Amino acid sequence: NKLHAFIWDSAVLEFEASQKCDLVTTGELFFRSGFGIGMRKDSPWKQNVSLSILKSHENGFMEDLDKTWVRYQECDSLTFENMAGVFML
Amino acid sequence: KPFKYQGLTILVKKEIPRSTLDSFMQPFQSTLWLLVGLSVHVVAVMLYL
Amino acid sequence: NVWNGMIGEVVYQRAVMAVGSLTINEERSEVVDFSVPFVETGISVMVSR
Ligand SMILES: *[C@@H]1O[C@H](CO)[C@@H](O[C@@H]2O[C@H](CO)[C@@H](O)[C@H](O)[C@H]2NC(C)=O)[C@H](O)[C@H]1NC(C)=O
Repeated sequence: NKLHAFIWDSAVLEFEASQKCDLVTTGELFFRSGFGIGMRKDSPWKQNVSLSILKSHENGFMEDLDKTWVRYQECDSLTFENMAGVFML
Repeated sequence: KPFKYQGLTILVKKEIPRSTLDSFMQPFQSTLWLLVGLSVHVVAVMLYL
Repeated sequence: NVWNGMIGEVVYQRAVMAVGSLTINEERSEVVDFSVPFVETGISVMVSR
């Protein structure tokens, strides 16, 4: 409770909310973009890198990566403390 | 080409609701304790009268 | 080994650009040249409620 709101990428904050019970996102994604493998303007690797990334997206390799590293939830989410008053009475 | 499509969003504290000792006593204030005591005792004694 | 559609027209120099609901994959990206995507899409499954 030192910062009221943190503005950041959807993936990171969604992962943190999945891991941390006390942290939650709000949704309504804005400024949609994509993480990319940036490199120098004149580099022969780029043409093949794009094709390799698209090929990896084509099959289930990227889905497997999402399953292994990103897509796993620990905690997502009346109670005893709510009726604690009548028990106190 | 992007390898993960995502946007910008907001992270905040969950702030689980807090339930306290007087969760049954919000509807009426503390003055109503004395008010109901007076309205019950005075009625009872005058019925006995 | 013959392309038809917007990809076919672009391959044979009959159209400089192909603007529309074009899905990016490996074969199209290796036969012609694409740009940065402007909207997210992909394979999806939809059923009656
Ligand atoms: C991108 O991939 C292509 C496909 O393999 C590479 O082209 C080959 O390059 C090797 C070495 O230069 C040649 O021996 C082959 O004959 C080429 N094959 C074809 C079909 O062109 C290309 O070199 C790769 N580019 C980079 C930067 O790695």
